[PDB]
Amino acid sequence: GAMDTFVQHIKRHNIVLKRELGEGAFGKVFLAECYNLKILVAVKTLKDASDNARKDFHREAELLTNLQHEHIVKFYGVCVEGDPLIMVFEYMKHGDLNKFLRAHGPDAVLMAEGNPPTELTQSQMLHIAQQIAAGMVYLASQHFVHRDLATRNCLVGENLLVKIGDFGMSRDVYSTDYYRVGGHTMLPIRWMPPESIMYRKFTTESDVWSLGVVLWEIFTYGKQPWYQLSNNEVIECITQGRVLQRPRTCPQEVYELMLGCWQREPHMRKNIKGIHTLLQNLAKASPVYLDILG
Ligand SMILES: COc1ccc(COc2ccc(Cc3cnc(N)nc3N)cc2OC)cc1
Repeated sequence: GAMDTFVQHIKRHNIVLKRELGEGAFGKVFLAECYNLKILVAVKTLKDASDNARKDFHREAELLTNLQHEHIVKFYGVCVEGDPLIMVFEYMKHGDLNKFLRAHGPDAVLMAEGNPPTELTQSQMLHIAQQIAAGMVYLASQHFVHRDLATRNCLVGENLLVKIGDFGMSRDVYSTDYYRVGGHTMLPIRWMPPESIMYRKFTTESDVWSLGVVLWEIFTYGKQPWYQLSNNEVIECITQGRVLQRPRTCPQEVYELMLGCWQREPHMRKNIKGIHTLLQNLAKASPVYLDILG
């Protein structure tokens, strides 16, 4: 609504930092407790920054305050009373989707020492996929371009609820999923289309390509896209027109949906609304009802 345009400010007393979650692109990310909003939250910090860096922090808060949807990680507001500056987000119960997918994969089931996890079902994969596509419909409606859509950037809550966020990790500290394109910028090439790699053009359509890769991650239980390849080999495949293989178990319509995300020409890719409609329909016809363990 119109009120979400205005950033909510939070009192410093109401935030208690607990532990570091990882190094972010502009500062440390912490698990914290938040009172009068106790609940667990994740906070992004900005320590002893310049005037321009603090200006950018408020501009990012003004962007996020207005992105509020059922399938978008909740932004609660900021605290700029002291140093560091703090951005507050919800801390989801079941962590990141990439870890979740791997924890429910055939290998995790086979290697479990005690009580095994349940292998993620096709119905559960469809349910996760439709929620991510729903969040992407919302972000496109807001003219927001994500640029780093991947399962590691999705979070899982209770009742297999899934939301899209962006941890915004330091790409220099954690370089596994990033490549220094042109020797200049760290970018997530394995999830990117040819125009984003070659011309650094990011749009709703390059996010659609990434969504296709996220569907591939879901149906492969969180495997790294193009895991058989070096970064330079990945770039050669993407720019030449080779595609990720069909997951062992995937509805054929779902693999064809992925292929539709991977059209070389951005304007010829499947439209986000259509992707969401198809996944929503498949998920409703194969609902989630089995218990999920481990
Ligand atoms: C564009 O809309 C956006 C909405 C939210 C965000 C912030 O995203 C995040 C902010 C913090 C975290 C950290 C985090 C880790 N584990 C769990 N369990 N919950 C968390 N919170 C993860 C995030 O995304 C995966 C970025 C963009």
